[PDB]
Amino acid sequence: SMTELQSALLLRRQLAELNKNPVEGFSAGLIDDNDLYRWEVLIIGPPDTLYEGGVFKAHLTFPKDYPLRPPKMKFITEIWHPNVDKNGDVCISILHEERWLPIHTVETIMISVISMLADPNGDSPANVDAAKEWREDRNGEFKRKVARCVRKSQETAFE
Amino acid sequence: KMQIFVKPIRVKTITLEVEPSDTIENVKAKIQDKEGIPPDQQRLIFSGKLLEDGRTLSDYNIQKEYTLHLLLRRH
Repeated sequence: SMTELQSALLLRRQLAELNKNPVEGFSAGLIDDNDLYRWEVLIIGPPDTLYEGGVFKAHLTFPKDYPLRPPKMKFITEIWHPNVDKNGDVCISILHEERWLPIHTVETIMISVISMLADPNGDSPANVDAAKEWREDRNGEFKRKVARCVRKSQETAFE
Repeated sequence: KMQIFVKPIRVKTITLEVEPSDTIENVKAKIQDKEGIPPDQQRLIFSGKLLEDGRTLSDYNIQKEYTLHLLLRRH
């Protein structure tokens, strides 16, 4: 009960902070107002990256014992990135279990995800195909693929 | 070689007077009045969602003092 109360109080205050004082580069909120542990987020491809301009929808699912344990993140929008599994799951070090700490917030996680789009982690990638293209042909096929992802994401954003 | 940053000095924040019954379409129309951005250039974002023109601020539980995110077509 205490654990469910602590996790809810933190997520609630974070949500209230983002409703009034959003951070540039992303928007985050509840999928259903009655569920504080299932978030959806829109992430803008950061400048000076191959993802620049993309509008990336993702889900962020918190456990009941947050902040002791991290949330899980999954891109809904299709994306081509070494640390993003084919199913959309985001495998990065800050979400394991540079590591996870009970001080990290939604904002802290988005900062890491945005940096991820600029600098993938080369240790144990989730998309070996994308990882290979990023190491060997970054400005060729990889850039071409990511460009498609970006175009498709902007299409659904202005539908 | 070194690195520097450049930010706009102009306040990018837009202030609007709205009612909870206003639709997202009406809000985009008010944004045009102040900044002159055609509605079909804007998409409004809040609580991690692409706000749809036909829904109201009340439909998205947007309260007073809340801040909406503005997405623009890149040219």
